Amino acid sequence: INWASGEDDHVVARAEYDFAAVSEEEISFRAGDMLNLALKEQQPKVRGWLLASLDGQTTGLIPANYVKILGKRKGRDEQEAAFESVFV
Repeated sequence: INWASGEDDHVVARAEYDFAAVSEEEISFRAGDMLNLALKEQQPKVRGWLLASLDGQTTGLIPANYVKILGKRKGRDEQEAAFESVFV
């Protein structure tokens, strides 16, 4: 999964809050953690969730409003905007 590793273009986000997964579909993270997100083109429609990776291999759902979207980064609506904007 090349967006997860950052081999492909991907979105980067910073967790605002701690989050413990309650199902296997979800991934845990801590406030301040950096995650890679699928591009909007690869995002599933699950109200209140986004597809992300903490570890660069494992993917799952995180609550959209538990992270700050920082922008699109090249592979080696305030939120809709941030998904198309460039990461510094």
